[PDB]
Amino acid sequence: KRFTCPEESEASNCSCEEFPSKTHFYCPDFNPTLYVDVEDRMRVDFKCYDEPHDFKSLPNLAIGSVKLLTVVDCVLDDDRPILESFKFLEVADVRSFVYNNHENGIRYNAKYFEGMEQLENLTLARGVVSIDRDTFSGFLNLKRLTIEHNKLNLQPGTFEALSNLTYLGLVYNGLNEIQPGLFDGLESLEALSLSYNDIKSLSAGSFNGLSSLRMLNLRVNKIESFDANTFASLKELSRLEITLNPFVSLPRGLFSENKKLKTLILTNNRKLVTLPEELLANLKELTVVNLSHNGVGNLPESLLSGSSGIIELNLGYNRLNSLPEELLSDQPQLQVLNLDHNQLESIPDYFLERNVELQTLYLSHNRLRSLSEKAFTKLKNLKELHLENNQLQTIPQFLFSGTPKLEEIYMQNNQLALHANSFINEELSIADNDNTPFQVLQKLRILHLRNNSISTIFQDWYINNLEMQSLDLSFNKLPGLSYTQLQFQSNITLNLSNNEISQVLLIDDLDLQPYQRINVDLNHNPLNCNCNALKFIQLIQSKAEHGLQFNVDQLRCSEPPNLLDATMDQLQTKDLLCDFESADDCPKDCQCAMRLLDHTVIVNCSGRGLTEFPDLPIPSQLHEDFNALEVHVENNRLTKLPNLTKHNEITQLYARNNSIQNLLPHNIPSKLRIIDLSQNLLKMIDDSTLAQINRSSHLETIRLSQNQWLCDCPASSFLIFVQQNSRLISDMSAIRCHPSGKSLDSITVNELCF
Amino acid sequence: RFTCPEESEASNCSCEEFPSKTHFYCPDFNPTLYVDVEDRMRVDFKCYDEPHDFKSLPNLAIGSVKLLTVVDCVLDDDRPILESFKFLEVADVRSFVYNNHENGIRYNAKYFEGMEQLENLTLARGVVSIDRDTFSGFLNLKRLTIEHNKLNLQPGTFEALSNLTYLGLVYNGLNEIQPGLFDGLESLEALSLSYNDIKSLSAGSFNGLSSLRMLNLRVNKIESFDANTFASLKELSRLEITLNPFVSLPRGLFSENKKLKTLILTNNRKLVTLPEELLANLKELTVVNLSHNGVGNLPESLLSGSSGIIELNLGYNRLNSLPEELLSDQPQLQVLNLDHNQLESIPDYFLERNVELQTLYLSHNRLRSLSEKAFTKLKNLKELHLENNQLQTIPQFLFSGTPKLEEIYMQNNQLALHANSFINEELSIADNDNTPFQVLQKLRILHLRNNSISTIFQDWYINNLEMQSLDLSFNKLPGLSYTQLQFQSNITLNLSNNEISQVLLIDDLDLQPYQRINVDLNHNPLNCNCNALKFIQLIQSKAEHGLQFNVDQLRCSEPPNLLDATMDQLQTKDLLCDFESADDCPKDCQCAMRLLDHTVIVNCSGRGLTEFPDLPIPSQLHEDFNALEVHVENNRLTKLPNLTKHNEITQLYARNNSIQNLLPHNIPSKLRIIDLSQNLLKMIDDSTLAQINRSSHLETIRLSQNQWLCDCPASSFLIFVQQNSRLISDMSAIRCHPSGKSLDSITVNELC
Amino acid sequence: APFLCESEQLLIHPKEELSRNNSMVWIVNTKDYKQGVRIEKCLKRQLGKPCNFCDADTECKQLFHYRTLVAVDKVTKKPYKEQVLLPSCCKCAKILSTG
Amino acid sequence: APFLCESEQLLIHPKEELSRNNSMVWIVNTKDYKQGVRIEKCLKRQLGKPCNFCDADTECKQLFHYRTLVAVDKVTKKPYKEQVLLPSCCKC
Ligand SMILES: *[C@@H]1O[C@H](CO)[C@@H](O[C@@H]2O[C@H](CO)[C@@H](O[C@@H]3O[C@H](CO)[C@@H](O)[C@H](O)[C@@H]3O)[C@H](O)[C@H]2NC(C)=O)[C@H](O)[C@H]1NC(C)=O
Ligand SMILES: *[C@@H]1O[C@H](CO)[C@@H](O[C@@H]2O[C@H](CO)[C@@H](O[C@@H]3O[C@H](CO)[C@@H](O)[C@H](O)[C@@H]3O)[C@H](O)[C@H]2NC(C)=O)[C@H](O)[C@H]1NC(C)=O
Ligand SMILES: *[C@@H]1O[C@H](CO)[C@@H](O[C@@H]2O[C@H](CO)[C@@H](O[C@@H]3O[C@H](CO)[C@@H](O)[C@H](O)[C@@H]3O)[C@H](O)[C@H]2NC(C)=O)[C@H](O)[C@H]1NC(C)=O
Ligand SMILES: *[C@@H]1O[C@H](CO)[C@@H](O[C@@H]2O[C@H](CO)[C@@H](O[C@@H]3O[C@H](CO)[C@@H](O)[C@H](O)[C@@H]3O)[C@H](O)[C@H]2NC(C)=O)[C@H](O)[C@H]1NC(C)=O
Ligand SMILES: *[C@@H]1O[C@H](CO)[C@@H](O[C@@H]2O[C@H](CO)[C@@H](O[C@@H]3O[C@H](CO)[C@@H](O)[C@H](O)[C@@H]3O)[C@H](O)[C@H]2NC(C)=O)[C@H](O)[C@H]1NC(C)=O
Ligand SMILES: *[C@@H]1O[C@H](CO)[C@@H](O[C@@H]2O[C@H](CO)[C@@H](O)[C@H](O)[C@H]2NC(C)=O)[C@H](O)[C@H]1NC(C)=O
Ligand SMILES: *[C@@H]1O[C@H](CO)[C@@H](O[C@@H]2O[C@H](CO)[C@@H](O)[C@H](O)[C@H]2NC(C)=O)[C@H](O)[C@H]1NC(C)=O
Ligand SMILES: *[C@@H]1O[C@H](CO)[C@@H](O)[C@H](O)[C@H]1NC(C)=O
Ligand SMILES: *[C@@H]1O[C@H](CO)[C@@H](O)[C@H](O)[C@H]1NC(C)=O
Ligand SMILES: *[C@@H]1O[C@H](CO)[C@@H](O)[C@H](O)[C@H]1NC(C)=O
Repeated sequence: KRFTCPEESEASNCSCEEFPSKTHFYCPDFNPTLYVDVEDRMRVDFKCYDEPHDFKSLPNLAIGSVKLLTVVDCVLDDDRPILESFKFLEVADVRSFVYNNHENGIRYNAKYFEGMEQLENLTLARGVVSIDRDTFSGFLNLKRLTIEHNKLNLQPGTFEALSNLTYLGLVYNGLNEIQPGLFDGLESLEALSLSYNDIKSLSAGSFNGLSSLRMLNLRVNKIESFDANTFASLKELSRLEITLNPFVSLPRGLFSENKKLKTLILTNNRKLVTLPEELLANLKELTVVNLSHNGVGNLPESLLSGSSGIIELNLGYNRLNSLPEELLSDQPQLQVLNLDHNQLESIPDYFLERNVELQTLYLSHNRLRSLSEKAFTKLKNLKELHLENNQLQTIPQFLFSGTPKLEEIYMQNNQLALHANSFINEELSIADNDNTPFQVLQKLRILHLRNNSISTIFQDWYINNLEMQSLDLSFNKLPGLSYTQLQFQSNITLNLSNNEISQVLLIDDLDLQPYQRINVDLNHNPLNCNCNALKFIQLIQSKAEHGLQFNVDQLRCSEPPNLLDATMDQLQTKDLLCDFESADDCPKDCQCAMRLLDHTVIVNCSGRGLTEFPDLPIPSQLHEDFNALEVHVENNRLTKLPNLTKHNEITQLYARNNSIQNLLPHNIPSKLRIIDLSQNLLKMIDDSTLAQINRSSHLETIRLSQNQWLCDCPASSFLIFVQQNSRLISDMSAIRCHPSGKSLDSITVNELCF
Repeated sequence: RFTCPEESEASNCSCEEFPSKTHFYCPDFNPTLYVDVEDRMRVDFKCYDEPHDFKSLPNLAIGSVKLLTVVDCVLDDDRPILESFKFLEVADVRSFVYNNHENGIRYNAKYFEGMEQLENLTLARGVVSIDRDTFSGFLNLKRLTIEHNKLNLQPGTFEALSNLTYLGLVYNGLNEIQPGLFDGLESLEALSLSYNDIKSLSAGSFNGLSSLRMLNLRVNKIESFDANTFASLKELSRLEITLNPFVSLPRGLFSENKKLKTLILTNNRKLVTLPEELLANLKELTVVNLSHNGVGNLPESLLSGSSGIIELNLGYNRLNSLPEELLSDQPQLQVLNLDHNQLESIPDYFLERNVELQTLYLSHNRLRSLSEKAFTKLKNLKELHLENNQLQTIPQFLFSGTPKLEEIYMQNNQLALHANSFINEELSIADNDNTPFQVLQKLRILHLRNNSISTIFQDWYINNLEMQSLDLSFNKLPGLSYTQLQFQSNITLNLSNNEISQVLLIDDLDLQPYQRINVDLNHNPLNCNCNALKFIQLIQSKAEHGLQFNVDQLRCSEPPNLLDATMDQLQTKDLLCDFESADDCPKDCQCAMRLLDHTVIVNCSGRGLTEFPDLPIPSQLHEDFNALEVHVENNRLTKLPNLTKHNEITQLYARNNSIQNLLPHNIPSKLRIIDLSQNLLKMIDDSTLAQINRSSHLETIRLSQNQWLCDCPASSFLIFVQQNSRLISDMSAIRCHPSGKSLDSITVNELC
Repeated sequence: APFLCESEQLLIHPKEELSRNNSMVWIVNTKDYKQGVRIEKCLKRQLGKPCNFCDADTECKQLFHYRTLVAVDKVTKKPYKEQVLLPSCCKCAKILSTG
Repeated sequence: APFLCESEQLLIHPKEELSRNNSMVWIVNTKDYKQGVRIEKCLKRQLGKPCNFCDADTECKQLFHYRTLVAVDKVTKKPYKEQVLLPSCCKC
C-alpha cells in the first residue's frame, strides 16, 4: 500500500521527502539535479535535468505498479529496455508513458520497449530520430499515440505493423510530404490530426483505412493543391478542419462521396480567393461550418446542396462583393449568419427571405447604403442585427414586420438622417408617432445609435417599444434635450456624448417613476447655460434623489461668455442670467438681465453717457413674469433719480461711477433698500431721511464712498441716531468729515454750537 | 363535433359559452343536474339529485370518447353500464374512470355490459364481492387503480387479464396476501401497495409476475418478510420500502434478483440490523437509500460484489461505526451522505477506495477529529458538510490530495477551532499562514457561523482567489484591519455578533474596480473614536464605494458618553479618546489631553481653583496637531491667571468666574474661541482694546455677563464692538454696572 | 512589447494587525511602510481566456509556486517541514480540441 | 507541456543572492536546508525560442520576483533568510 524511501540516510545525497501529496525525492540535496515525484501508484513524474545525475549510481526504489509514467529528458540507455535501464524503479504494469527530451535524439527500435508493451498512451517528443516499424510492431491494444517536434521523415510501412489504434496525432514533425500509405495500416484510427507539418501536397494514396477516420485537423501544413479524390476517397469522416494553408483553389466535387460529413472549418485560408461550384453540393447533412477570414472573391450561385439547413455558414472578413440569391435555397432553415467586412452595398433581398428561421445576423463593416423593405417581412425568427460601419443613411418605414420582437440593434458610423418629418409623410395621419419601424419594435433591449446623423429624437419610441434599458447615442445631431423623455418608467441608460446639446428641455420631462434608475451622459455637449437651465442647474445642484443619473464632469458649459468651459463645479447657479435679456425697450447704453430665481431684472447700464440718466422702464415687468426688480446702473455718472418714487418695485440700487450732486427723500425710492450709493458728495442731510428710512422692504444697506461731509450739529445727531441703527451702514468712518475727518462718538456738539 | 347539442321539441339543449367544451345545461327543464363537457376531457356532471334519471336527460350519445363521469352520478344495482350509458353511448373507450363516493358496488360483469375493451381503469370505494367475471371481457387492459377500498382478494382472481401493464391498489388498506393472487398477470410491472397493512410477506406471494419492474411499498405496516418473496422476481428493476416496522431483514433476501437498479428503505425505525452481504453482487444497483432508519450498526459485508452504485444515502440513521470494507467494492461513487448519525470517528483508510466521489455530508455527527490519510485519493469533491461534528482542529496536510474542491460547508460548529496560528514558531514564516486552505485554489464558498474562530487567516485573500461567500458570525474574532481585506473579489462577509472591539481602516481606501464587498457588522462590542474616525466617516455619510456594511443592529460600546449610541447619528466631532498614557493633564480636573478629531483637547473644567494656571503643563503637541483647546469653566476664578506665554492653542473657555484685566503676552494670536462668558466684567478692561488684534484664527469672543461703566473714558469700546459685530458673539450681555443694558442701545450722547 | 496573458501584479501589505496593537493602547501608529509582498495574477477581463494578440490560444492560467520553507527541524523535537504556495505567475497553455 | 515554451522547474537551496548587493547573510549557516524554492528556469536561449503555435514579436521571456522575511533562524545576522529577486515564469 504505502510507499517509503528505503535508506534515506544511506548517502548524504539522495534525500527523501514524503508528503501525502507525493513521496518527493531527488538525489542532490541542496541543489537537486535528478528529480523524482510519485504520488500514489498512479503517476510517477520525474526528470534528470542534467547528465551527471547518472541512474547507474541511483539507489533502487520500490516503485509500485503505477498506471502513468513520465520521463522528462532523462538519460536513456542505448538499444536497451527502458525498464532494464530503470532497474532502480519497479513499476510493474504501467498503462501510459510519456517522454520529452531537450536533447539526445535517439533512433527507436523494439528493444527499448520489449518490457513495456502493456501500455495504451505512448508519446514521444523532441528526440525522435527513426522508427523503422521496429518499436510499433511489438505493441498491443494501444489507446493513444503521439509524436511532437521531432523533424523526422517516415517510411510508409512503419505504422502498418499496428493495424488498430484509437487516435494518432503529429505536430511539428517536419514531414516534407505524406508518403502514399504512410499510415496505411490503420483500422481503429477514430481521429487523426496533422497540425504543424509543412507538407508539400496531398496524394490519395496517403489515405487508407479511411473508415475509422471521424475527425481530421490541419493547422499550418503549407500545402498548395489536392488530389481529385484524396478527400472524396471516403465518407466516414465526421469533422474536418483545415486552416492557414496556402492553396489557391480546390477541385470541384471533392466531397460528393463524403456525404457523411458533419462539421467543416476553413478559416484564414490565405491565397484562397475563389471556390469551385457545386463542391459543397450534395452535402446531405452538415452540422456547422465557417469560412471566415479567407478573402474569397466570388462564390457560385448555390455552392451547397442536399443539406436541410446549417447553423453558422459564416464568411466574415472574406470581403465578399456579389451574393447570388441561389444559395440558401437548399437550406429552409439557418440559425446565425455573419458577413461582416464584405464589400456589399446592398444584399439582394430575396436571397435573405429564402430562409425564415434565423437567429442573430451580422452585416456590419460592409459598404451597405440601401436597405430594401422586402428582406425581413417574412423573417419571423430574428435576433439582433450588427450593421454598423456601413454607409447607411435611410431605412424603410416598417421593415421589422417578420420579427417585431427584436431585442437589440447597433447602427453606428452610419449617416441615418432620421429627421422627424423624414419618416412622417402624411402629417395628419400620424400625430404622436412618426412612421418609424419602432412601432413594429414592441421591444428593443439595447440600441446603439452613436456616431450617426441623429437629427431627431423620437419620444414615441418609448411607446413604440416598452422594453428599453440602455440607449447608446454619441456624435448625434440633437440640438438639445427633449421634453417629456424621462417618461418611460424603466431604468433606461442614455448617453449624450459629443452631441450638439445646448439647452436642457426636461422640466416638461420632470416626472419620477417609482423604482426607476434613468441614466444620461453629458459629454462634449455645447450647453448654453445662460437661460432655461436654472431649474436644471439646481436640480443637478446636489441632486439628493432623482431617477435620472448624469455625467456632468464630462461636460463644461461654454456658450455663455463668463460661463465658458464651465463645468458644474466651476458653475454657480446663482449667476445664471437668461440670454435673451431683450425687453426691446431698455436703453442702448443700458442692459437688462432678468434673474429667474430672483424674479428680477438686473438693470445694469453702461458708458456713463450722461450724468442725468432718466429712470429705466421699471413698469415693464417682462410680460408680468418678473414683478420685483433691481437697478444695477453700471459705469454711469448719476444726477437724475425717480422723483416721488414712481417705481416702487425695486429694492436694489447701484449708483456706480456716479457723479452725484443732489439729494431728496422723495427722489429716494422707499422700497429701495440695497443701495450702494457710491461716489458721494453730501456734506449735509435732510431729517426726513429717517422718516423714509424703513427697512421693511429689505435691508436698507448703504455704502457712501468718496464722500465729502461737513460735520455740524443737525447732521451729527442724525448720524448718532443712524449709528444706533448702523446695522445698515457699510462703515461708520465713511462719514470722514471733509474739513476734519473724525469719529461721531469722539466729537461733542455743544462746543461746536452753543 | 357535438360539443354544443341542438335544441328541439323532443329535448332542447343549451350550449354554455365554451369553445370545444360546454357546460351541458341541455335539459334545462329544472336545475336538477348540471353537466360539464369538453371535446374529450370529461362528461362528469353535478348530479344534484341522487336519482339521475338519464332517461329524463337528452341522452346525447357521441360515441367512444375519452371523457367520462366519475363524480356522484351512480346507477341502480344489477344494471349493465349501458343503462348507465343511457345519456351517452360509447364504443369501449380505452379510458374509463369512476370514483364511487356514496357507496360501493359489486361492480358485476353483468353490471359491466357496454364497456369491455379498455386500457385505463379506475375503481374507488367499493369493489366488494366481485367474482372472476368482470375481467373476462376487459381485453387489452393495461391500467387498473384502486382507491380507498376494503376487500380481501381471492387468489388468482385476475387470471384472465395478464396484459395489465400498470396496477394501482393503494389506500385499499390491503390486509393480507396470498402466493397466487396475481399469478395470472405477467405484463404487470407497475405496482404500489401504499396505505396498506400487509403484516408479513408470504413466501413467493409475488410469484406468477413474469414482467414486474416497479414496486412501491410506501405506507405499509410490515414487519415480516421472506427471501422467497423476491426469489422469483429477478426481472424487477427498482423497489421501494417505506414505513414498515420490521426490525431486520432475513438473510439472502435480495441476492435472488439481478437487475435491481434502485432500492429505497426509508423510515424504518424498527429496522436496526441488516444481514451480512445483503447486496450480494448486483451490478445493476445504482441508488440505495436507508434514510431515517433506526439501524444500529452497519455490518461490514453488505455491498460486496456491486460496483455500479452511484448514490449511497444513509440519512438520519443510528449507525455508529463504519468498517473500512464499504468503499472496497465500489470504485465509482458519486454522492455519499451520513447525516445526524451517532458516528464519531471516520476510519482513516476509507476514502482511498474511490476517486470519483463528489460530495459528502457528515452533519451533526460526533467527529472528534479527522485524519490526514482520509483524503488521499479523492479528486472530485465539490461540497463538504461537517455541521456541528465536534471537531477540534484541522490537520495541516488535510487537503493535500483534494484540489478539485469548490465549496466547503463547515457551517455551524457545536465544537471549537483554534483559528489563530497553524505555525507561529521562531522558525515560522510570515509569508502566509500555512493553513490547509492554500491548496484549495478553486474554493468559493465557506461558512463558519458557530465556530471558535480565533482570527482571520491571510491566505484566504491570497491563496484562494475564488472566494465568494464567507460567514464568521457568532465567532471569536477580536479585531479587524484593512490588511485583512485585500480579496479582489465580490465577497459578502458576515462577522456580526463577533467580538469585534475595534477596527482600523486607512483613510485612503484602495479598491479594485468594481469590487463589491459587503460586510455585516452588528452586535459587536465596538470601541469608538480610537483609530475609528476614518472608519466612522467611511460609514457615516457613506456616499458610494465598493464596500457595504450591514450596521443597522450595531451600537457603540466602549465610550460611556456614546453608550449604545447609533453610529449614523454620531459624528467625529463627538469622538475623542486617550490611550497615550501621558501625565500631561494636572489631574486636578477632567484634564483632557485626548486627540479630538486630529485636535488636542484639554478640559480642566473640573472645579479649577481661582487663578489656577491656565496651562500648567502645556502639550508639546508632538506626533500630533497643535490645535489645542482649554476648558476651565463652571469654576470660580474671579481673576484668571491672565499670564501665559504664546502656546499653540485655538480655543479657550472661562465661565462662572471673573476677570479684571488682560495681558497681550498671555493671549496668543492664533486663537479662535475665547469664552469670557457667564463671568462678571465690571471694570473697564482698557488694555484689551490695546491688545485687540486681527488674530490669525477665527476669533469668536463670546464676551458675556459683563457690566461695564458706560461713560466717555474708553467709550470707543462701543465702536470696537460695533465695527465688527460679527466677531462679537453677544452684545446684550454687555449691561453696564450703572445701567444694565445692551451697549448697542447706548449711544455716544448717552456715553458723553 | 505586450506579452501573452497580460496579468496584474500587486503589493499586498503584510499583517498590519501587529498582534492587535489596540490591545493596550488604541492610538494607531502604524503609518509606516514595509516592502510588502509582490503577487501577480491574470485577472485581465477577469482572466480573459484569449490571452494574446497572437491568439492561437484562448486560455491562460495563473500558476502558484510552492516553496519548502523548512527542513532544518530546529525545534529539536520533530522533523518540522512545511510547504507554502502563492500565485507567483500566470501563463498561457494551449488546450487540445476534440477533433 | 500544453504551455507555450519549454521550461525547467528546480528546487535549489540558494547560497548567495540578494535584492541588494549583499548575500553574506545567507552565505553562513544554511547547511540544514533551511529554505528551498521551486525556481522555474526557462529553456536555454529563450529569446531565440519564440513561442510555438505563434510568431509574435514577443518571444518567451523570464521575469523575476521576491520573497522577504523576518523569521529568526539559527544564525546571528539573518534580517531575512527568505530569498529575493528570484527568476519567475517564462512566457511570450
Ligand atoms: C489514454 O487515452 C484515452 C483516450 O483515448 C484516455 O481516456 C480518456 O481520459 C480522459 C481523462 O483521462 C477522460 O476525460 C474525462 O471524461 C469524462 C467522461 O465523462 C468527463 O466527464 C471529464 O470531464 C473528462 O473530460 C476521457 O473520458 C477518457 N476517454 C473516454 C472514452 O472515457 C485515457 O485516460 C488515457 N490514459 C491515461 C492514463 O490517462
Ligand atoms: C487490435 O485488435 C484489438 C482491438 O481491435 C486489440 O485486442 C486484441 O483483439 C484480438 C482479437 O482480434 C485478440 O486476439 C485474440 O483475442 C482473444 C480474446 O481476446 C484471445 O482469447 C486470443 O488468444 C487472441 O489473443 C487479442 O488478444 C487482443 N489483444 C489485446 C491486447 O487486447 C488488439 O490489441 C489490437 N492490436 C493488435 C496488435 O492486435
Ligand atoms: C451690466 O452691464 C455692465 C455694463 O456697464 C457690466 O459691466 C461690465 O462688467 C464686466 C464684468 O466682467 C467688466 O469686465 C471686467 O471688469 C473688471 C473690473 O475691474 C476688470 O478687472 C476685468 O479685467 C474685466 O474688464 C466690464 O469692465 C464692465 N463694463 C462696464 C462698462 O461696466 C456688468 O458686468 C453687467 N452685469 C452683469 C453682466 O451681470
Ligand atoms: C392512461 O393513462 C396513462 C398515464 O400515463 C396515459 O399515458 C400517457 O398519457 C399522456 C397523456 O395522457 C400521453 O401523452 C404524453 O404527454 C406528456 C405530457 O404532455 C408528454 O411529455 C409526452 O411526450 C406525451 O405526449 C403519453 O404518451 C402516454 N404514455 C406514456 C407517458 O407512456 C395514457 O394515454 C392513458 N390512456 C387512456 C386510454 O386514457
Ligand atoms: C462586482 O460588483 C461590481 C459593482 O461594483 C460589478 O461591476 C461590473 O464590473 C464590470 C467590470 O469589472 C463592468 O463591466 C464593464 O463595465 C464598463 C463600465 O460599466 C463597461 O464600459 C464595459 O463595457 C464592461 O461592461 C460592469 O459594467 C460592472 N457592472 C455594474 C457596475 O453594474 C461586477 O460585475 C461584480 N463582479 C465582479 C467580478 O467584479
Ligand atoms: C394480451 O395481448 C396479446 C397481444 O399482445 C393478445 O393476443 C392477441 O389476441 C387477439 C384476440 O383476438 C388476437 O387477434 C391476436 O392475434 C393476439 N396476438 C398475439 C400476439 O397473441 C392477448 O389476447 C392479450 N391477453 C389478454 C387481453 O388477456
Ligand atoms: C453555537 O455554538 C455553541 C457552542 O459552540 C452552541 O451552544 C452549545 O454547544 C454545546 C457544545 O457541546 C452543545 O452541547 C449545546 O447543545 C449547544 N447549545 C445549543 C442551544 O445549541 C450553539 O448551539 C451553536 N449555535 C449554532 C446556531 O450553531
Ligand atoms: C463614425 O463613422 C465615420 C464614418 O466614416 C468614421 O469616419 C468615424 O471614425 C466614426 N467615428 C467617429 C467618432 O466619428
Ligand atoms: C431601477 O432602479 C431603481 C433604483 O434607482 C430600482 O429600485 C429598480 O428596481 C430598478 N429597476 C428594475 C426594473 O429593477
Ligand atoms: C467712475 O469714475 C471714477 C472717476 O475717475 C472712476 O474712479 C471709477 O472707476 C468710474 N467707475 C467705473 C465703473 O468706471
